[PDB]
Amino acid sequence: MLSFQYPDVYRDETAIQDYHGHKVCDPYAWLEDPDSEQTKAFVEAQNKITVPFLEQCPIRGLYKERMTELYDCPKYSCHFKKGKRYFYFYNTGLQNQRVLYVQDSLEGEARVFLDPNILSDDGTVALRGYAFSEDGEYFAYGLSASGSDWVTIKFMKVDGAKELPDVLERVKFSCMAWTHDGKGMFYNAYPQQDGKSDGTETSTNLHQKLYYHVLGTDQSEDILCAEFPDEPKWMGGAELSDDGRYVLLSIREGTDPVNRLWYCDLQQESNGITGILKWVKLIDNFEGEYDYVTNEGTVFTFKTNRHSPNYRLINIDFTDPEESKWKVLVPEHEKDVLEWVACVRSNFLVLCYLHDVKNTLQLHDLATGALLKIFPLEVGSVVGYSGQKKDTEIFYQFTSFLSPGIIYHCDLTKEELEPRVFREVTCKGIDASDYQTVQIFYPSKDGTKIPMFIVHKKGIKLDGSHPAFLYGYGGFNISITPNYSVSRLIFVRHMGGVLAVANIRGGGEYGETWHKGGILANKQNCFDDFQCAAEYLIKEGYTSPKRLTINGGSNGGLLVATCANQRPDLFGCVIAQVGVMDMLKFHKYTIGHAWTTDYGCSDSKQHFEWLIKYSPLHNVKLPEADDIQYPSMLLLTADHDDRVVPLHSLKFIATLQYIVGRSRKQNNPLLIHVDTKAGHGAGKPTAKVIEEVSDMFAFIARCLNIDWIP
Repeated sequence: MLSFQYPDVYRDETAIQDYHGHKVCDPYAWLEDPDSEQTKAFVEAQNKITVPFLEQCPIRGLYKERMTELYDCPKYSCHFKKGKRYFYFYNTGLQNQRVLYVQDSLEGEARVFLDPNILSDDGTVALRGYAFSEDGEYFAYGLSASGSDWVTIKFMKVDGAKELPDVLERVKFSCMAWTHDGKGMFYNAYPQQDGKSDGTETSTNLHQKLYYHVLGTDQSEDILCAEFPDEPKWMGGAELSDDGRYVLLSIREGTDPVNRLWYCDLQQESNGITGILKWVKLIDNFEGEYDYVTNEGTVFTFKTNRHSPNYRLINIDFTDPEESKWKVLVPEHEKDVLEWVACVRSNFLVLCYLHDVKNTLQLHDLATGALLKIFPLEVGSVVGYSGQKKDTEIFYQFTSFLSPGIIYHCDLTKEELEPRVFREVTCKGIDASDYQTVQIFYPSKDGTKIPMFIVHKKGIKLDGSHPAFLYGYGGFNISITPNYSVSRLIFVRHMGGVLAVANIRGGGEYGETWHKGGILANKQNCFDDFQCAAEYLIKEGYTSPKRLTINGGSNGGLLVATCANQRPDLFGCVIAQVGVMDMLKFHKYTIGHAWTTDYGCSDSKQHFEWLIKYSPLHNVKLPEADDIQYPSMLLLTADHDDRVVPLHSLKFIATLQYIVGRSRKQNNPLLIHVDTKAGHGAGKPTAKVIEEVSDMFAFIARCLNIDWIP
């Protein structure tokens, strides 16, 4: 099987660091410099062995072609209305980037408004964030190059789609909000830094500031409105109130669902926006999340987790703000998580709930919180929604494992609110008739029942003979809900596979207590939950260790790398995308300092003791048992991933190849592919997406020796 040899990779045996009396060697520390010839030569040598391995077998071509055929189907996003026009995103199917269209009415001719495809030859310039002026006549949009988190904000006049001279640089993790006078727009930017700012650098991002740009001026004239010079990690996101009277500032430090909430009454600014605003520090701590829904005068409605881990809606009156005075508008449910809330047609609230990892959508009265209407939905997820305060209608989009998607529309001016199918695209995709989705709850190591979705062909024999693809994430309060994936359905249909998604702790599926159950000292719970999911699939006869693949991206890449270290006997195949591998150093690079609320930080002796036990980079160990080797492993990363710097996967693969790959009993491949002109994932062109997943399933196919099923 293995007719290549791993590259010789220099070990710096002097690279030794003391962590609270514990010595740690880091012989591949030099891979932390993305600009060096050594690092670039390392990447080239790795790609040189991985690429022929993935492309040798005809099944890659078979998968790629089938995927291309199936993607070649027109896809619409949700409509939304802005000012007097309707907008939606559209892709004929294989366009590298989806295109923004505009029409004057719902039944009128649409035309191209913004087409990012014309901004590059290869589709690697992507739309990242946008904001219309309050009247919908002006348009700000972020552009990212090569998948980087770095953004350039450009501007258009909507009528005639006219490009304006205004350009904003050094924008990253920025909210964009226009004042209702139409004068200019708030946004975030970072101060000048040494070296590159194009996504290839590892430089930490600190001292994010809030600025206001007056339309028609140079960025150098922009007003500084808030900064936190004594708190370099703080990030302030601005948002105008629905009536245009208040700027709200949500200050975050880390990724926990908590924020400070300050406000500026813009009518109280002597001479407009001319400097640091008169911030009133309504919530001046990080004990809870306060997510603005709407206001009526000084009565502000927020979604909160303050003493309510499943979330609820409260009203805070700015003229009587003490916590004892807050009114609970919509109380917390015992089990169901309030995911999000929008205000539409003045006095309606749209609440989206998560009930056992499935969405329900409800309409409530703003004045009382009373339930008015349940929007009927099949089992799955709501993944698009539009409808703001002055709108008299909503669109929302439904998706699931076996359903390609339906966009609904509801006219909220009608006495009886019957929603209707607005759009469904009917292509001859995979026939889902012979497949089903089941939800089971399996016991973890500590007895906790964990949800898992299983997608498979009806009436399969549970004899352990099927290839299985087990997906997890497990962190940052993210819920992994049903989602249509062409790539996974090809695995099911043409590779005879079983798909599984485990809703392990760390996620938000059962609210903040689910999240806390999988972070910090309890991070091991995530790994136990996921290994227990694998054991469930095997024990129930869905699959066998040698037929089982696990996959995760980002925090999920960490998940699968750890499970490979901890239970190599349990998996045949492991695909870790853009994973955090160095748990001792992650905080030093770009935005990694923000994840310490989930992971902890190695500067603390306590935290170090948790991290060292699971840090994938520090736990690569040849299995003791003579009959156990590491599973086949593929790491996927990219050279402009400045979310999770590629040095994570670089050092980890060098480590796998030295510690395990050198052993004569290791015959399973341990490989990395580093893509170019790509980043963490968002805005990746369709062409690169197809390349990547074709690589993944080709890797699976040949390591399991699977026949394509026509």
